[PDB]
Amino acid sequence: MFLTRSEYDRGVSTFSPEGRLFQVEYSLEAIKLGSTAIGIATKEGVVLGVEKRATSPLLESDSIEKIVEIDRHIGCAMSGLTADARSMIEHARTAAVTHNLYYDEDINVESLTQSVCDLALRFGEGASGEERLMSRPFGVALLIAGHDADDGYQLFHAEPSGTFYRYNAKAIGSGSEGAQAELLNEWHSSLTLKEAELLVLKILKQVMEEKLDENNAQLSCITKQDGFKIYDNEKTAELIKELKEKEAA
Amino acid sequence: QQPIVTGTSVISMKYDNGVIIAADNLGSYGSLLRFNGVERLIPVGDNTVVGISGDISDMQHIERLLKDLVTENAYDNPLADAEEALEPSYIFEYLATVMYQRRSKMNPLWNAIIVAGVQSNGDQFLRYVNLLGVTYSSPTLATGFGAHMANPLLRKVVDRESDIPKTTVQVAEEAIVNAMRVLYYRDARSSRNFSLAIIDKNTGLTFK
Amino acid sequence: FNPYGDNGGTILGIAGEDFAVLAGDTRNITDYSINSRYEPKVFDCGDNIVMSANGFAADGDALVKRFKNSVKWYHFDHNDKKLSINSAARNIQHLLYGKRF
Amino acid sequence: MFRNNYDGDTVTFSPTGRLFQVEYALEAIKQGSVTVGLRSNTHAVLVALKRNADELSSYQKKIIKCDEHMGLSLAGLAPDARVLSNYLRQQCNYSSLVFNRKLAVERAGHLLCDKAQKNTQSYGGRPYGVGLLIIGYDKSGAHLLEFQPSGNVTELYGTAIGARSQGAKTYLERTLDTFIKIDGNPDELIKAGVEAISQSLRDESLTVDNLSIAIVGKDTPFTIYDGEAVAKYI
Amino acid sequence: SIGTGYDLSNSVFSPDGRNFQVEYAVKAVENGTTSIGIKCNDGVVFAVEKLITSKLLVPQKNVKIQVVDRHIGCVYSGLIPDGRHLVNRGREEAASFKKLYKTPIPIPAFADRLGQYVQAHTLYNSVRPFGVSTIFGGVDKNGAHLYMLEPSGSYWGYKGAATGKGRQSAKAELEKLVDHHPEGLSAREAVKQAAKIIYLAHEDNKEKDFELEISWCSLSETNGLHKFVKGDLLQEAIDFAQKEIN
Amino acid sequence: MTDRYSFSLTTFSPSGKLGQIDYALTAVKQGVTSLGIKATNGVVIATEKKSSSPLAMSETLSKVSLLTPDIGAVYSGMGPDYRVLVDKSRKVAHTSYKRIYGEYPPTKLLVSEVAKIMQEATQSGGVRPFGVSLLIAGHDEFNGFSLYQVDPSGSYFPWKATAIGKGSVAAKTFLEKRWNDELELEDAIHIALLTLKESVEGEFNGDTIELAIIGDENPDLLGYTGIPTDKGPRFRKLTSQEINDRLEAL
Amino acid sequence: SRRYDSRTTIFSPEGRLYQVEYALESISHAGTAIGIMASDGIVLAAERKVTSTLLEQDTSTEKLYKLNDKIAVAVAGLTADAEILINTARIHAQNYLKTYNEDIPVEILVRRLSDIKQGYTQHGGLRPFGVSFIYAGYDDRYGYQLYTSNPSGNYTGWKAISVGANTSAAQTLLQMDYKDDMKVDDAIELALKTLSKTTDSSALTYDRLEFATIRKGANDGEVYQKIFKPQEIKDILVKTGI
Amino acid sequence: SGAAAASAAGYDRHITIFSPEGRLYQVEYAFKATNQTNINSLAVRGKDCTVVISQKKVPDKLLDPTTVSYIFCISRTIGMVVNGPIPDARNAALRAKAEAAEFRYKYGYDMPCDVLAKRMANLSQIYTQRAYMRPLGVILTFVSVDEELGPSIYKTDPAGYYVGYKATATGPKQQEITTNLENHFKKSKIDHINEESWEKVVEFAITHMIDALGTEFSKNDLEVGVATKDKFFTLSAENIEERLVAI
Amino acid sequence: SGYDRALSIFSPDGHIFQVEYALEAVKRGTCAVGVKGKNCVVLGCERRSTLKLQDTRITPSKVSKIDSHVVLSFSGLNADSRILIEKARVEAQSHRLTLEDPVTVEYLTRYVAGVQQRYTQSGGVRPFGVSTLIAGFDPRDDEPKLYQTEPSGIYSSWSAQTIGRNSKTVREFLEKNYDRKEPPATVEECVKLTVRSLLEVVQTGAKNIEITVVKPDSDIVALSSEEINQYVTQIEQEKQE
Repeated sequence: MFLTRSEYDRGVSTFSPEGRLFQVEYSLEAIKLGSTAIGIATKEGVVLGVEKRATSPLLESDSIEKIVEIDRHIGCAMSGLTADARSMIEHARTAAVTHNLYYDEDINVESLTQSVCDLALRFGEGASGEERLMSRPFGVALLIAGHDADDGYQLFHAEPSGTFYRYNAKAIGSGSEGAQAELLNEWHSSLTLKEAELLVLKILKQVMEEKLDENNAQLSCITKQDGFKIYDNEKTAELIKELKEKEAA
Repeated sequence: QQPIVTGTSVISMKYDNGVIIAADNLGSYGSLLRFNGVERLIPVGDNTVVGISGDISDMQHIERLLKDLVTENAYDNPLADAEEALEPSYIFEYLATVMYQRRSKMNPLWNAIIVAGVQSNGDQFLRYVNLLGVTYSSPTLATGFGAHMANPLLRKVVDRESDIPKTTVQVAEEAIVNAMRVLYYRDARSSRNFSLAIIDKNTGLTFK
Repeated sequence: FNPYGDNGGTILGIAGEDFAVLAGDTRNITDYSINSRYEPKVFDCGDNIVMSANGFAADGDALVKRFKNSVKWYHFDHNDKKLSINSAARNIQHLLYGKRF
Repeated sequence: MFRNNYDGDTVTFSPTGRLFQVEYALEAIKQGSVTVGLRSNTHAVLVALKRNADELSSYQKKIIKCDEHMGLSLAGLAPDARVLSNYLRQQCNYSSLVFNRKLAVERAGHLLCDKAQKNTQSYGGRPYGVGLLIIGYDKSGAHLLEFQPSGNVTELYGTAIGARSQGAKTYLERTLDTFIKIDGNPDELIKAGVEAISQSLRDESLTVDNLSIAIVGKDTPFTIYDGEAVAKYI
Repeated sequence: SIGTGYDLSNSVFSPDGRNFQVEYAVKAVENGTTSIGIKCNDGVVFAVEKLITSKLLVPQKNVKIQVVDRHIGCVYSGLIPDGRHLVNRGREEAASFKKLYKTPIPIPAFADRLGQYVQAHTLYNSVRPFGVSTIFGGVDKNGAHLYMLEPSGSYWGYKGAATGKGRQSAKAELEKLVDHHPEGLSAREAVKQAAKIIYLAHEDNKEKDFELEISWCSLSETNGLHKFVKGDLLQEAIDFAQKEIN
Repeated sequence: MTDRYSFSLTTFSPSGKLGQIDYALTAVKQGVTSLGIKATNGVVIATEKKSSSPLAMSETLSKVSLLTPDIGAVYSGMGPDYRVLVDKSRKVAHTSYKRIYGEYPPTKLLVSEVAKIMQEATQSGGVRPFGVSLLIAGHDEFNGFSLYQVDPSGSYFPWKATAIGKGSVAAKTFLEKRWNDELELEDAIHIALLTLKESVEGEFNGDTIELAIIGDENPDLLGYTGIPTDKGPRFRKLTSQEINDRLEAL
Repeated sequence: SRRYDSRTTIFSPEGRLYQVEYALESISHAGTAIGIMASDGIVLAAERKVTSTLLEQDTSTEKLYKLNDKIAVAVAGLTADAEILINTARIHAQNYLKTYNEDIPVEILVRRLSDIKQGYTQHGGLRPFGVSFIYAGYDDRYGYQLYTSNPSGNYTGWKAISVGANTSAAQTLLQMDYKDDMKVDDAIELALKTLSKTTDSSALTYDRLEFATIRKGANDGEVYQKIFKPQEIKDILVKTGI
Repeated sequence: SGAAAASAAGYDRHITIFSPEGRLYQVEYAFKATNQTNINSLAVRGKDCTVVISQKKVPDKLLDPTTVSYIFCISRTIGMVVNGPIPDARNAALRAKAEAAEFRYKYGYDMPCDVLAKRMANLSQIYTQRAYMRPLGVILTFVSVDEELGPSIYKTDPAGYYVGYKATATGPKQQEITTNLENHFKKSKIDHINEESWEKVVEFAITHMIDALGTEFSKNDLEVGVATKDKFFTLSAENIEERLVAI
Repeated sequence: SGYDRALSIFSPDGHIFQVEYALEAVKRGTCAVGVKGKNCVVLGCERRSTLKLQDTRITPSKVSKIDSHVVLSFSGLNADSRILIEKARVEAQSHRLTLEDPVTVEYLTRYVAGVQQRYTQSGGVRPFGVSTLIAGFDPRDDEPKLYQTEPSGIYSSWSAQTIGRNSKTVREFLEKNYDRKEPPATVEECVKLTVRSLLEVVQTGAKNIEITVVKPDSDIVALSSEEINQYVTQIEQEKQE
């Protein structure tokens, strides 16, 4: 039988005889579009990093916010369908704040990641017998870089399908497959913070169409002491020229 | 609410091999004494009883569902004659949390519920709850004037936790039956009648 | 009609410097009537916490039973996290403030 | 080798009575991992196996607790196991509030044979493409089960789910005389499951990270063993 | 497959006044085990082939009878859960016949609160019918009763019933008895006389071993309630049966 | 060949036309003949009874039916979509108008309260319309006598002398060959049965026909003699014998 | 192509909703309706398709209508869906007066009543109205007015329009002889000429038509919804020498 | 050509779709269900006593024939007999039996068969407007002995048509029967039938559904009803043994 | 194909289509433009006047004002335009009620957007064939601001934009003539940058233009047709060449 994918494709709630339903597997293909992202974790500091897809020379590129704050000790990224993000994160923070009421403490990081993943699952029944709120499972594949006392510095990969993972060095989006092999072979368990910011500003170079500058990229780094901050342009340009001064020698 | 057909007191006590509880058989309308054929004791299984006071309109409402509770236990558990049956703690919490969720709704049941029986291991059980849902336990209990008159008495037989296995059945039945005498001697609404229930962790149960 | 009355009790509990305790009576009374002689009032609520409800009895137990049940949902969700006291400072602010009227 | 209709909703029948989207659900297990369970007169256990994405990536939850006299081990579509656990976490908690009793395990599967049938009748919804086991020691002895999306449950002395399994069940068809008499000695029962699962592999070698165990007993609560606390059995 | 258009849905009518989705459910009962119920001079006895797929299954505790409130029983042959969905409506309404009328529900008035429910599924469109055909009877004030339920919504009063794949067989051995014994069997030979049948009805499936189950309700031996069996009663009935056919 | 803009209603076709209404108006033209024409001092409403079998009492069901004393009706087409209509038409006099104005309504405001009972069922799928038609006919005291048609679309063309059903144009061809401006009722009544002798087959007697009138008050039908102003009904169904003489006068 | 015609929320790749445009040919079946804006009083007009002899075409105005003593309408489209949104308009104007105690302006309800016809070209399995209008009003802010509302929800203010059938010429004939002063009685003698010269028949009777007039023309200023009866169009009709 | 463009171009699976012939077909396909039993009832009037008869087949021996019946005592003074499958007869029977009641709770007397055929038929229309429910594949008869009208028969079909016959039959075999009493009435010109006793009128109606039916009948293959003032009920088996002795 | 009907369902690529098909409907509609300097923000829109009977005092003006300190333009189809404004200005006015500080513009555009990202969630509802441009300052601040909405439910900040018909000509015209790090610094210059941005595509008409500007102190103004003819014609001198 050859008409297994041709007909069982479009309705969400149709098992195909191979066991699988497709309209979720296509949602996974969405975030393969968009602009890439990286997350590296450390005993000393978590770090992210993105491109920006310079589209026109007159836009004000502080606006498209592939990276956000979500709480004082958590921060996100996303390499997917845009508008379906701002329906996500205005829930995800809302738990962390709500949690600061019902329990008066900086929430853990995974529980937040479990509240999201119990939201995209609303093309169906959620955990507590809920019914439905949508029919368009959406591509906003996240990276939740955070800190909490039990287990230190973490990141995750939260996908629409619900299931997630505690990756240590991830890279999602269009430049993944060329990267996630490159980060496969250059992740010790004993790196620094700044032995990573330069790294993630080397893979990003080779993988992206244009050349690398401050304008077409940025990054962030939380810390248990300072918090989520999105670095500055002239600060980033410090690291870029620093790299070249390391390459030639 | 405010009741009309209100019952009267009951009595309990624990002992070495089991417990004893009993009531009288009476239905009031005020000072009048209309009905005297009723009971106050609704057995459940072969280990457990429940005494009732208060509004007899509601005592009919308790017995209607306890018989159904055990019934809906038997559904799909062939094992549930021997060990997966209704011991009392499987019950009393149903007659407790019903009530707190029936008080806060503000249409309560003006009964005063006593429960007696034995677990499967063999140990004593006894507990109590009024309409407001409060709960407690001790080796001997009563209701209404029975607790203002006869509870002090029976505690002379059973002071506290120590002297429980310093006791037997023949001495036990021969105390409350003398407390029965008091209420028929002085209590306003009592009646000469009686209705007894004993339990034994070995011989089981019997009745009036 | 009156939905709640009185049952008695009188409690107290102290912190040291590297310890603490909690004390509570062990009698229940209706209206100068010994309703019972020994019925406890104070419970290890898991994660080495002790609490007590002195006053009306039923409410003083149903409140607890929601706290013994909140504490475990805190473990099932958040992966066996030990629940500090600061949490229960304002968690219990909510269980009660859900009944202000 | 041609199109068929009647295979587009759980509402409709075949021209013979085969509901299809259930016959396609429980094929889904065959591309989820393995996990097995065992019984005795005094102890239950189950063994699992993990799968990852890349060696950086963390491994995937395969046992989850529900209450201290129960558990489960899934094999299939996880989002439709996150649910069912959070359905019987409630029921097992419902009872303790209202009856102060321990729940009978065989009136938990009966509560899952229902919920997996409501979705099966009516338009909307899916058949929960999962297959999961149950364990526990209530008063009626040890227990084990084996759930399917159709609704049908069974109890038995220990089984396996998932792809590359039948090498196990052929083992457990042998030793049924043995691993049920095994009483008061957990640490050799558990060494059967780990032995069983190794029959049904394709050059994996059974690392510590790949594996996860649960156990109960006479007085032993539902406690799981993953990671460096598991290398005993290798 | 007379109509390729009039089968994709329910709530339709063919040109021949038919709806075929019911006529396909019935072919899901046929792919199910055998189950029977005999009527007797005092009560009834039920039975079933309980197949076993492996050696690993625990005996006598993957039961298949479902006991309604103490005086009527129900046995299935087909898709089990749609069944167990159905008693779990019959086990609740009968209460709602009790708390208004205080009598245990009779048997007929228990049927029309099923046989009228099932018929509801076979007239809407957003649902599926039931793939069962459950037998049920018991005892009441006015004697015994026994019925068949069938996914078309029909039910009729039977002295003997049999479904599953052993239909054409057990519809013979239940014709013989009702010629020998018009006077009403007693409730201590029908039982062993049931075991004779399921061991005869197995022979469509001589491949695989199995297990036998019985449940029985009559006034004399039980005082008017529903109950399983145990002990010498069924063991002899086993010993009775496989004897006679060897 | 089909059209793929006709299996449903909310779909426009390139000629800016809708699907099922055009066929409902054919469901009536296949139906029996019924009519009603007009006069100076009254209105007549007629049709026949094509009794299916001989054993069906053709009296236990009335094509014609009263809505108010001054207003009566008749259909042509489907039946069950008539007695389900009127039972929710006459009410609306007693619900929307009467109780907040004291008195029964005019003849056209009744129609507006029918035709939206007719148009509620042509705006959402999951509803076949009413495959019928109507000829409402009545009277009131500022605009006078009247006649009105009501199609399933919700439109209500008025008229003077008209018929509907299969035998329509043969009749409408005949009316103006016989219709006038100053005609009187008992002159306008034998017309409206010799109109019906052509569109018929077989028997033509009181037990295969029934019709109505409108006129001056019929207080003998009223019942409560003693009031000066409550002049009673204005609508009366002519019995068999009251018809069955006129034919022999013809 | 894969045919995008079946719901009014489908958006063909070129960006165009087909099932709205269809309505805008469901209007050509209608009966013409004209209104010219004078300097001292608007005129409206109309024409009917079905004019058989034995039906009372004397009192029954089917197209021309009122909304209050200031505003009038002339419809062109389906008739089942005119009562629905001309009672609503009446019910809107009063429920403005009732709670601001001054009269309704035109630009409000035309703005409103057209958004209603947009609330159906967007959501649900609903249909868009097959309707158009020719409003005719007065108000302090601008005085005399003319307006128009498609079956989409889009409206525009004008000086002289025909809707319905054969507007192509009836605009063309109109726009090349409409002076800009056009005293009211000189407007009527234009509107008939358009209908006289655009129609299909040759009779252009008194029964087929109705044309009304708004008039401020009285002393002690106020408005007058003058509708004309059959007896005086005849005076209009003989006077021209048809 | 008749249903060729029907069976191909839809029009046979939605209820609420007309054909360009005007015909909707689903309800016109319901009637094929009425004959799915090969069963054939009857009804006739009296001076004050009404009767209805039905076969009661001889299937496999295992049935309990006390319960197989298509005669349902609805209320007092009322009764009904169906033509169609059993399950689609109950839901009509029960929607009625809880409808005569509330009337008597809300209007102070018992409904006639007039209204009871106008009410239940005012519903089967509705279910051919909406998609609530497939129209019940039946055609059902009512009976009564009213105070103001005397005996009365009525009839109802899945569209909503209802007329009160004088006498009628139904099933696969109407033409044979119906002629064997249509010709009978033109003899005497009596809408009713003579033989005052509800007894003697049965034996009239039996024998006409023997000669024109096609075979001979025992006591078991039949089940019969009757309506008399204050009552409605069913019957015994001797009424035929006291026929053939006379002949 | 099959995947190009609805909103609920995806391609086997990831693309969701209907949203992409709305933006084709934008481009069947008249232009618009928005420029900002430092003391000024502006807006333009090429109208039509192609009919003579139509009265011109109520000319179809793309512009709408949400509050005193905010303006708007649009594109696409106008049956929907009246809606978003009629919910937008409601929301600005139900903000200062609830807060007594008017809208940060970034609060507004997240409600014009928000009403588009609800009408792209569920079948049974249609998107908006529309695409806006916002222009207005905050209260008590000078920073000139400008966003655009889009039926996908997204929005971005822009120093200069042109949408509607033939925008793919006007953008690159503005990629030269602008420079982010030296904006125009006078309310004349943005207009001249803005007018000659229309003159590529507008058949050298001058009756076919509308300009409306905005400044602090709750300032807005529409300009005069005779104030354009001298902002028009003086350019033509400057291409005497």
